[PDB]
Amino acid sequence: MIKEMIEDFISKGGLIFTHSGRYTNTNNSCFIFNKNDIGVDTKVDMYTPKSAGIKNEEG
DNA sequence: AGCAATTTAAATAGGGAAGATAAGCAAAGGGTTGACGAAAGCC
Repeated sequence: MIKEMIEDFISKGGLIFTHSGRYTNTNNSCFIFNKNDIGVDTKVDMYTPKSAGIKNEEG
């Protein structure tokens, strides 16, 4: 399910971003979602504390 | 005690043999490098 997942994300810290300083330093935790660069094939990153979240039937 | 000459021509061709093989092993490791969240003493 997808809504189940979006809400699983929201019960947690719940950040979706296209740019971050988390890659520069893992202790940083700055997450930035730019709106202008979202396109058809724009890959999009997300953050959860310790990457938590349930999986689907396909894992 | 330096003086030692000039031109001219330097071979055309025919051949550079194929047949064989070119190992099989067994190794090639992991040891550290984790940030948030949550109890839990402690100024």
